[PDB]
Amino acid sequence: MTTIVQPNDYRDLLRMFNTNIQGKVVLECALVGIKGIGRRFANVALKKANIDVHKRAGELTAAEEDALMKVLEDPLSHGIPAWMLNRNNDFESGKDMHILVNTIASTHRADLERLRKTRCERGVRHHHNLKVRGQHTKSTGRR
Amino acid sequence: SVTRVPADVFINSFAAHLKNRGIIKCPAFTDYVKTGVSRQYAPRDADWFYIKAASVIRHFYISGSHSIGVAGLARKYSSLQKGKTTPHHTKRASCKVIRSIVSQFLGQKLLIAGERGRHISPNGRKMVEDFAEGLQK
Amino acid sequence: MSLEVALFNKWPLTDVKCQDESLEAYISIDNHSFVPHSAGRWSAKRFRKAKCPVVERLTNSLMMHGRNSGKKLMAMKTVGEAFELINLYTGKNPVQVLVDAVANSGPREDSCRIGKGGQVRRQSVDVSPLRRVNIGIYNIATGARKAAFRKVRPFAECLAEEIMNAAAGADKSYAISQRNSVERIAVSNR
Amino acid sequence: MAKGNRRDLLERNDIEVRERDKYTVHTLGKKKNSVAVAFVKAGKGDILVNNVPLALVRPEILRTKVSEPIMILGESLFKGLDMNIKVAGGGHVSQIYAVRQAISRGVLASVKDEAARSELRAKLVSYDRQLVVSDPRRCEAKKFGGRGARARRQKSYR
Amino acid sequence: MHQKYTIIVVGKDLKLVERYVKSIVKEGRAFGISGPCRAPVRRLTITTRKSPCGEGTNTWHRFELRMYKRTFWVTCGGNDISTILSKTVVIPGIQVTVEVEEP
Amino acid sequence: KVDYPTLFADEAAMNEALKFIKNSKCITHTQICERLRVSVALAKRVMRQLVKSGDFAIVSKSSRMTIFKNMTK
Amino acid sequence: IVRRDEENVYYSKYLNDCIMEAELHEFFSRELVDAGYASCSLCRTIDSICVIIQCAEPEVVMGDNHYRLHKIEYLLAGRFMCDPKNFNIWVDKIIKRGLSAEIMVDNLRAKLEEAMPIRRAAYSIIRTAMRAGAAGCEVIVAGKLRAQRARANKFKEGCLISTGHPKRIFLAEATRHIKMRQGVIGVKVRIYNPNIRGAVMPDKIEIGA
Amino acid sequence: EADNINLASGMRETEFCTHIAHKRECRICGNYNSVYRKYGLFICRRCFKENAGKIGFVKLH
RNA sequence: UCCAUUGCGACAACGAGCGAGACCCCGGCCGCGGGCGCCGCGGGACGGCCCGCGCGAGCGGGAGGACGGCGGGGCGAUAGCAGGUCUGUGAUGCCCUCAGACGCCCUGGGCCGCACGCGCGCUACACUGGCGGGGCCAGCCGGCGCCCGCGAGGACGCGCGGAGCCCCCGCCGUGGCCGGGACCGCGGGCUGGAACGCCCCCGCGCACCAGGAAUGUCUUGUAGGCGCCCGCCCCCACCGCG
Repeated sequence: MTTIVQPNDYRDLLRMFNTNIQGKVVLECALVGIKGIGRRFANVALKKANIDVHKRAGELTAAEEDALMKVLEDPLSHGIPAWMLNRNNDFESGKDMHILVNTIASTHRADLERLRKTRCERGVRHHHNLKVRGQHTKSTGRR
Repeated sequence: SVTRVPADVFINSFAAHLKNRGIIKCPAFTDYVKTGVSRQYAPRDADWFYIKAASVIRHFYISGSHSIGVAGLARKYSSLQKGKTTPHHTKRASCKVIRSIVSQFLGQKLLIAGERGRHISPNGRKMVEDFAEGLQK
Repeated sequence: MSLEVALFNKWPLTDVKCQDESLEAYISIDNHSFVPHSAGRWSAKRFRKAKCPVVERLTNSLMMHGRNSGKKLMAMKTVGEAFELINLYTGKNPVQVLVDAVANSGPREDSCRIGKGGQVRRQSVDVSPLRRVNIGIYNIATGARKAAFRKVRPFAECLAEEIMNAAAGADKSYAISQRNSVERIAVSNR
Repeated sequence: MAKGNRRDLLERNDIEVRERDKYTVHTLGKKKNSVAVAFVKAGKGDILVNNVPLALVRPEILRTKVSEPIMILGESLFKGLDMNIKVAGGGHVSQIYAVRQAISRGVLASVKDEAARSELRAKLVSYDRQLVVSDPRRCEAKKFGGRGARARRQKSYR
Repeated sequence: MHQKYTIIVVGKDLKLVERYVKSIVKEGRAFGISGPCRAPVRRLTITTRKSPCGEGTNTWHRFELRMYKRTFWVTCGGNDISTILSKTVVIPGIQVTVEVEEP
Repeated sequence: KVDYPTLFADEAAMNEALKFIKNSKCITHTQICERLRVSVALAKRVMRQLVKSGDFAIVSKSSRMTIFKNMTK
Repeated sequence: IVRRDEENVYYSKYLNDCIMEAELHEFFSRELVDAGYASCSLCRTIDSICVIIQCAEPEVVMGDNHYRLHKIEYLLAGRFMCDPKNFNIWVDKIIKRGLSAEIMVDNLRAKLEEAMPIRRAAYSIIRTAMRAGAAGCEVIVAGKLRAQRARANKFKEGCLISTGHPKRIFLAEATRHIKMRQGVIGVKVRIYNPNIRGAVMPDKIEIGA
Repeated sequence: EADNINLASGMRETEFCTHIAHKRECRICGNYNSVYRKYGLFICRRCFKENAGKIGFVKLH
């Protein structure tokens, strides 16, 4: 705070993970524009990285920008727990990771394939587009 | 006494005093927790622990001879759960943090037990009141 | 007097006299206390609301929409803010401004259905003072409400602006516009 | 939590017994489910509500509402005496009004000269009448046709 | 001797409970004292549909059962094992008014 | 639709906003937002600076709204 | 200062016994039809139970040498699980049978089951009541009284109350069901005694000279 | 649910009634639907209005 | 004239009765008594006073008073409907089923399935606001300590006990945005013989900018807004009684 004037290095629009970010928003709500990052996971990531959180994202010097990347590929080392992650107990390697953009779409596609060849109830339903949980159809939910 | 001064200034002044004087310290799990299932995001200040500590000690002083359990305190820090397309309902706060606070206080003899719960000890009354009078001016 | 009930402990209520005679007796100004709050059960008789202090009458009209029903402390605060703003701009006592507005706002003629004949057959008529003050208050509040919705500016500034413009007789306001509308659709039917 | 009619309140056993006997006057206020008990004695002008002064009651905006009778009658009498109120029952505002009613009624009882008591009554009631006479209206019951005392369930003809 | 005895009486109608009270107070003035405690009224509430089938306007019954309770524990040491009997048989034998004695 | 910045791009602060405000008798966060087309937060910060300097003073304060008076005339 | 989990025993030890009374009402009504059964009452004396009966002719229920009564006592005890000989009974006799609705309606049921026409039975009942000193009696007989298309024809004599709280004091009502070849014949009775007991009917003023 | 101690004391017998389950029922008419368990009653709502006056429940207010 | 076939005053009618009122429960003011716990018995208000009218019954205004002119509920006339209920019952007439049973008991499935039309409700469309921290008061009535766990929950051990809105300080700054929270993908627990049921955590982040022809409810502690208890219940309330 007490940042009135644009710093000499202010960067009007940030690009990261193929997504673009604006420099008028506060930092922890701009990262929410990434797919895989929310409010809770962001406050935790930055804090570990010794970054201010009530700062406009345009004053984010690249030195603080890189250390942030280093913490989103190896987060478990950096002290973050495992109940705070997107993917706990993967179906194959049994480990735990956090999956960002691009990874999510590929990952979501392969499960359905797993569901399809295995011949479950959910897989057959997904392919005619019905409710998967037990939430009732018939009433409401009509054009 | 303490009730002859508004609660707002006492709490924060005493929290600063406590943090300076090494009486209590924020453990490690504070870096990523809410204060209740009713909440939704984490606190914005970095010194919320000592605020809670001061509010608690003030609560214990007010009661006096009476005894307060941890959950009973947690019903004074409740809120409302929203975002469920269903009528809102009141929920109780957390208890781990409250427990840590009272344990830390009790290790210093500011707080004493009993048949049930705990209650303030004469030393606690001494320090609370002296600080209050000091800030009275 | 011995205890001058300075409103909000700032501006007095000793030199505030309405100019218009018609509606003077339907505006209470000597009794206001220091707070626009009084749990009195007005509106029990047919003309007892004629004594309610005008500021309280105004606040009770700012918590109308169902989202905001039962919230009077907020309204008291809002009114205080507006009064500070007025004294700042104009330089004079806001209460006078408010009575002047409630006077200049309020129709003096209206149209009703009595001529039958299977059509509107409306007849122009006259309007009683109590209705005039009620309508003036209602229009003030409503105009402020419509401006502050989905706008960045707050409710209090809209309130003050409406009050000042209506007191100046300017037709930029919502209240004056509604007054003129009713007067014309009436005189057309006289 | 508190109930208003409890014996532990009306007698005000909160005060210690040797001090409980210095209080000569007794008084009552009320509004809705709220009830206030005042124990007035002789002193030098001090007032307390639930062990809290009058300047630091909590709604903030109504502090004038509770200080009203002082600035009406004048501070001489109150400066003469000292009071200790306690209230218990529904609502912040209800509590405010009950408290002011108790203030006024108690200071009325302190004077023994009936003539002055009547004069003060006239002086005070004129400004407001609920400062002496309790407000009677109270919450009313609901019925089974709907979810309110007078409102009904919406009816669909076709 | 002294057995800290207590008297509890329960009833659903308020007219005998007050009559039993008076008899007991009359008959226990000597064997010590016997002043009463009037308890909060336990009221049982049952709401029922007035219809066996569920037709027409939804109309409800509102029953209740008020139970009144008084408690003379004033005997205390002032009554012996046999002395409690004396009065308890000298008081009227109203058909319905439950009574239990405990030290 | 409309967008406004949250951070002043250098000389902009003083070449107008400071000048403009100093020639106003009364002011609030929202007015200045709508006047020179900047977000409200920057208004908060600037007015803090100014009350520190001394040109403006508080007449009414509250979390929802505070209003100032120009003490420079 | 007090615990609410303990007095629930006193409160629940009254409710159970009130229910126990109703089962007895039903059982007696299904049993002592011929003894002019009317009502019952109970007294939960700790040592033993006492029950007080109201019957037109107790000697029938008394039984030669008190045999039927004793046969009954041992029976109830097993059901309510009390030690017999602590389950004693007493019987009381009704003297104003015409003021009792139950006796009247039961007598009417008897007379109907003997094929007598309704027109005689009802008015005999009503004469019996008036002789007893009553201000009104109303009788009703609904059902398939004729070939088909059931209808209700009601007989009355005097004046009757129908609304107000006073109807719970001076108005005595009862009903029965009569099973016959055609079907079921509903019957009900109601009697009005304004000068009952010692209570005074309201809106009734007496003046002096 | 043993409403009373009387009503019990703890080939086909292997599977006559092995599906043990609550069987709470009215103590008058034996139906398993709409049974007021409140206050330890166990009376159906229909089987209730009739006997309510005998029990002592009355309709006032 | 009256809310009232409520009354006055007349009349080939005279004299009675039911219904209406009276009555019962609740609340508001005062007194006596008793008192583990505020609960038992009574008084008080009656178109009574003054002024206007009116033959009269009764109408309008002002007082003094806790309350002023049917304060909220219960009961509910004669006559009747081819209204609903044989699936509430050891209430039932006449029919149908009755040893490969429509009896009774076991195992699974279903009553919930979804291109579609509509009835009562719930959540929102934002600044008279959302998020974070703190302070504080209810009533039908009411159970708590200690230790683990982010939490939901759990192990032990004893009898003891109450909230949302609101108020104060800050952040956001008109952007389908930090408004809104449907749908979906990993994971941790509870009930139970048994999850398809219900709770919690990280991520994804649907419609929606105040709603056409049409239509419902409401006069003082009322509408509306805010939450809290019981019922049915192994678990579960957007329902219902309060």
